[PDB]
Amino acid sequence: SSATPIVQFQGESNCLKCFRYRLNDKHRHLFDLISSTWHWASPKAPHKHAIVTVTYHSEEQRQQFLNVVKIPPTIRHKLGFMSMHLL
Amino acid sequence: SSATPIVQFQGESNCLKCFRYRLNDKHRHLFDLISSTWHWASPKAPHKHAIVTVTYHSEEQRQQFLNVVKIPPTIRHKLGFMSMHLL
DNA sequence: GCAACCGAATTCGGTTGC
DNA sequence: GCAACCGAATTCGGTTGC
Repeated sequence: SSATPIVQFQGESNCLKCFRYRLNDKHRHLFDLISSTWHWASPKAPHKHAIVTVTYHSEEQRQQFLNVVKIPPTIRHKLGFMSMHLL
Repeated sequence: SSATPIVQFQGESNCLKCFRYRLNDKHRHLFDLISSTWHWASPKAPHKHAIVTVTYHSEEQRQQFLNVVKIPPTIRHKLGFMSMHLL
């Protein structure tokens, strides 16, 4: 299974931004990588929300993160995988 | 599988942007979704290229896209999957 | 914690000039 | 067909101020 465990977060772009910041400088040790704030940029789309991806050294560690971390009410989340080599 | 075939493109953020525009374009019928231009914000961060993700209604169609499309020399690419319900 | 807010920096769609 | 360029707009790291 060449997955990478990740979590996608969606909500108003600014609050997403500061959430990242906070994650960085309080919970650095709890995950691997973290995206800038993106959205879907085609016509198109599936939804209007900004997005920030976070990645993890393992499901077990992705677990430890969701226990410990306080997710702002204003932003919703989902778990998934992306191919590990896209990192 | 509940994977989504995708392609990730990396290079200088502007040229990436205009590539999107053109794709939109031009080759609208040749893929599903397309990201704004993101990067990793750490580091942690594996490289400092901007990134744009593209998604596809199927591998077969992801194929048809890579045949037809002219990828600027200045930007490199990779194939993968999310997963899927993250769209 | 949280997000509104700060100015400085970056990216936006779109266009035009190679 | 590329990306430098445009002026307008959005995201940036941080830092209050509740």
